[PDB]
Amino acid sequence: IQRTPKIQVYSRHPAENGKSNFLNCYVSGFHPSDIEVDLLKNGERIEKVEHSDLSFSKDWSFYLLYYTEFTPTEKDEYACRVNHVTLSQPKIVKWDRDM
Amino acid sequence: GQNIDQPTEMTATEGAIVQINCTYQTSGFNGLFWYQQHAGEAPTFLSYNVLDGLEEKGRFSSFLSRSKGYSYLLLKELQMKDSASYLCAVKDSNYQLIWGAGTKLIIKPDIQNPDPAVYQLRSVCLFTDFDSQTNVSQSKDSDVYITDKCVLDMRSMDFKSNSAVAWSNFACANAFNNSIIPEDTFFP
Amino acid sequence: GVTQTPKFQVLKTGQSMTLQCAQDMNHNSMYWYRQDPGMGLRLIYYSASEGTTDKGEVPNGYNVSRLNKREFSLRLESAAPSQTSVYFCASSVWTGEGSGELFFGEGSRLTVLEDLKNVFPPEVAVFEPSEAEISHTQKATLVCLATGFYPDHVELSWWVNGKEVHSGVCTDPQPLKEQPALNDSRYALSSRLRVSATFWQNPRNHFRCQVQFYGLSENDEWTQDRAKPVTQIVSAEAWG
Amino acid sequence: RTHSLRYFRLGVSDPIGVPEFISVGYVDSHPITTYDSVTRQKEPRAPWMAENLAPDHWERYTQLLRGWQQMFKVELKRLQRHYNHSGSHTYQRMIGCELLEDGSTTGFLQYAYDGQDFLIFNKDTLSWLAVDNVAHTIKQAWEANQHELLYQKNWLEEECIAWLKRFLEYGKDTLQRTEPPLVRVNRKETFPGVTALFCKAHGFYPPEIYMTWMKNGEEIVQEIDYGDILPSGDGTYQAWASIELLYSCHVEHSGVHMVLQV
Ligand SMILES: Cc1nc2c(=O)[nH]c(=O)nc-2n(C[C@H](O)[C@H](O)[C@H](O)CO)c1O
Repeated sequence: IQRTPKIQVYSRHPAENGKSNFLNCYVSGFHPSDIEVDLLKNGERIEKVEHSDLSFSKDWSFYLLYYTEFTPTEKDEYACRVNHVTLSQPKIVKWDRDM
Repeated sequence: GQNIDQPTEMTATEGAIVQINCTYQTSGFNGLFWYQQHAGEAPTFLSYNVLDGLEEKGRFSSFLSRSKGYSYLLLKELQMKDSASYLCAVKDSNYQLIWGAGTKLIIKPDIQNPDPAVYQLRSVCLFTDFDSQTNVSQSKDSDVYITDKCVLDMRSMDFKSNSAVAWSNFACANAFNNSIIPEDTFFP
Repeated sequence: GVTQTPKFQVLKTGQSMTLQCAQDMNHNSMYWYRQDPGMGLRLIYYSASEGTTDKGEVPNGYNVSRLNKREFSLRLESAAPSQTSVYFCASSVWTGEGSGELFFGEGSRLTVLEDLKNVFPPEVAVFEPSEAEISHTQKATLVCLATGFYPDHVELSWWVNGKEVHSGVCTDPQPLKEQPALNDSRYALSSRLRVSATFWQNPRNHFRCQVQFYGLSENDEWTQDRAKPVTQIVSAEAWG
Repeated sequence: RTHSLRYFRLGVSDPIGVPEFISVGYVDSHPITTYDSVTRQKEPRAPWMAENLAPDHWERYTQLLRGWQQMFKVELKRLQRHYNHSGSHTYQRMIGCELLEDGSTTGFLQYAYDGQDFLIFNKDTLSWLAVDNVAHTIKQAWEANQHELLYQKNWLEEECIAWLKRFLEYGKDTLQRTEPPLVRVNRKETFPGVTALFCKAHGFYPPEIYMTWMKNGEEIVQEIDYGDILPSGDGTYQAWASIELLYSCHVEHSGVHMVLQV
């Protein structure tokens, strides 16, 4: 049985335009393990991105954390782009700007 | 992983019971094994214990106490074929086997009708048919040779007897002079 | 189960040697141990699975090859006297399991010597039952003596009418040193065969003491005047 | 408080980049060790593991893991044969134990095939619970070796707990610390006449936190929405709980209770 990933995009600290922070993308509850994750700034792949190793849950699914240092602004739109066998195309999940 | 202790040697009588102790001090515990090793042969698996209790396999039982870090191998209704070395081995936290130095088990036969005598073969001097209590001693001179006490089993006649041999390039009367032989030893 | 070769080997210091070990039990883990008097078995090298090997407690002077799933060879690069020992190959279904026991090979006795000039096969002699024993006990004891052999690489057996007997037999577990003060003392071994006085009185009964000596190979060099002390059988016979 | 030690194994037949075998260890939510069929080395994933375990530890367990990798490869081939399956399939194992705050302990050992429960060990009865006929075939073979079940009960009840107590000491400055939560209440009219109240917490460690909404000091009956406990990326966590409409948010963390009255 295959399980599509849950994708949650959120900042490390409560966000404030013009104040330095970290953008997280937590990808979880997926099976099988092959997955591709990219963080985007106005649709463009962010190059300086850190990530945890593939992690194991007790329910046999997997999870990962992708993150990048950033300074939120009104104009800049951030998203998490994920691909997995359960998906026909890469899913682009937009940051809700800490709403 | 650190230390295993078992006695070097044990002696018991045919038909009786013997308990071989093994105490261990290790970094973790994943089980205790006993192996039997006959002289000049390979060790063979006897038992395994990892939880507390006593497991019986025919005449052999193996006990373990995890809290005491203690095991014993109990052998009942002792037989001559039980003479062997018994090895105790413990698996530590990293699954490495820590081996004890082994226990040499010697079984004394129960001699029904002792008939101690020193014979001369054609030279060789044979000291035979003595009780299992009698101990043979090594030769003083390097030109004279004395063997240790040996047990032979005449299966079809249900008979067991002790013997030692002595030879030189010397007389049978003073051949076993260094040993404490019984008072009524037949010297033909 | 586990097939280990050779059973015996004499080596000169500096000589190289390979011990073979094969198991057809579909086991994944294989081990090489050495056994020395007064101490527990010591692991030399092991192979937890095909395609991996690692040092045991005493790896110096040795190396191994896990050739395939079945085979694990042990090599002695430059034989040293400290390597004189009994080597055992063993195997287990897996490693990093608690209850799985070891299955051992028959053992390989290696003796490493400075030179082969003191290597000698035994002289074998059978000693006839005493008259005073036959009449006094109604039983006859035959004695076999293997003397002057070196190293202590012998297997003594009794053969009665072409068949190997075990009943009525006792062989010394250890040989004695003929020159106890000498580092290279030669050895002596005795065995007894006891039978009923009638069995020995029968002139048709044949008794044979056989000693298998493990010495030098045809491939070993021999410059000494005396006959080459090769692996050979030495025997003595007795007629009832 | 409650702590746990867990080891996982993942086997993949015919992998596409993806290793054929991976094994990772955890203490609570922290990765402590890793091994895979590509590196073929067991390595630490926490500096407090690296600083307290000598090179001989990593060397020995690297050899054991190379063997366990081969064991997983062969069990997965046999499972695919039993199911008459071709192509890529997954096999997983989880072993571990928990040390509860009251001194009592738990131990577990389970297998999965294609991400679903397959075999669950019961250490208190020494038996395997099988999910189907293929799992029953395997259960019969494993249950035939009494000594291996006894070994597994001992490892789960004694060795696992002793390893866990060892690692809790090595990593005590990370594992036994407490970072209290920063909690706030946000109020907003959303759809006309629908006011949403969010109780949001962040900066806390350990991740275990209890958040709830109460009305006139008593338990609610209306729907509460709960946010997952998520890693913030700096070793601390964040979570939230919300309701729609005297309300108060109640937060409990590491023996400290907090009330935020709206
Ligand atoms: C130290 C250690 N490492 C691992 C490991 O890296 N991966 C793993 O799956 N298990 C480990 N274990 C636990 C235990 O020794 C092992 O899982 C046994 O097979 C279960 O009885 C360990 O104790």
